Amino acid sequence: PKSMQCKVILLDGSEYTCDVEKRSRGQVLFDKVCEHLNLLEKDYFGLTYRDAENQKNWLDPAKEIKKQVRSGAWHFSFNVKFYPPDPAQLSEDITRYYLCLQLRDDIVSGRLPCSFVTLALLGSYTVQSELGDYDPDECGSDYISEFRFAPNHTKELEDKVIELHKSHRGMTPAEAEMHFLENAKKLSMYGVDLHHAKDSEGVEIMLGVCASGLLIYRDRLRINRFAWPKVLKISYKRNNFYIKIRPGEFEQFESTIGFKLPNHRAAKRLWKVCVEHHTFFRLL
Ligand SMILES: c1cc(CN2CCNCC2)no1
Repeated sequence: PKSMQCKVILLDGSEYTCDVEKRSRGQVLFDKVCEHLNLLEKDYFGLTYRDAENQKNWLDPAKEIKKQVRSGAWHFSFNVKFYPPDPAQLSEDITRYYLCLQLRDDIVSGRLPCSFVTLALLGSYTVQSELGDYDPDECGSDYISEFRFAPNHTKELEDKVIELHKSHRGMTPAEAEMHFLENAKKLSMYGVDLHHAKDSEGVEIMLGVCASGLLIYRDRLRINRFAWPKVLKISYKRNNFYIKIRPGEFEQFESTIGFKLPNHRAAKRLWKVCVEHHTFFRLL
């Protein structure tokens, strides 16, 4: 049976290579990658691929790989798809490890904006987990030269990671990774997938998709949120995306709110990630 080579960029930046039958569903590849990673809490994760417009798309595990990658390479990244609001409730330390790896990339890429102090805190927990107790015999030198902590490194940031690293003596790796996540989960952009859009009056906005719902940034403020509980139906038509909201108490009619996306593929991609979040993070 005819196999296609698959390459997967792992969260540590390394490459996993395997073959799958060309008619394979995404689940087949995802299962191989998660087995490679010893990952059992798979529900939070996914593979991404890049479409012909260079846009990030989730590989639907329930659909054929060939019908998603189409004319592109069988080239994927392993990513967190659903950021858990409380990482302490994950059952396995290794799940929390992979989530830390994703957040470290979210921070360095600048997708996850972060104060100086929180960049230093997060960096100090990572160094504690991976290097263990601070070596003071080092006293002023750069044993952290290989660690990337921020979109922009400064000497002051490096100094602050080191000062905080000294304070974590005796902390074990899972402990350090749990403290990393306790800080990161509180960041206002934690787990927020951002999409360029316009409102019904043509004003530039960003739509954020996350556990808590659909966020609208009408300025550079979170000027609004639609919690998944309020949302009855998500749809797209042409370059338009719509959310149908349940009637408020005593109100006669539902409401439908409409957004303009950059093109049709961008409207469909937003609809798909909203439906997925709405299902995964729905009130039960
Ligand atoms: C679009 C897609 C991605 C994530 N991966 C997909 C697999 N190839 C490498 C990039 N980033 O922008």
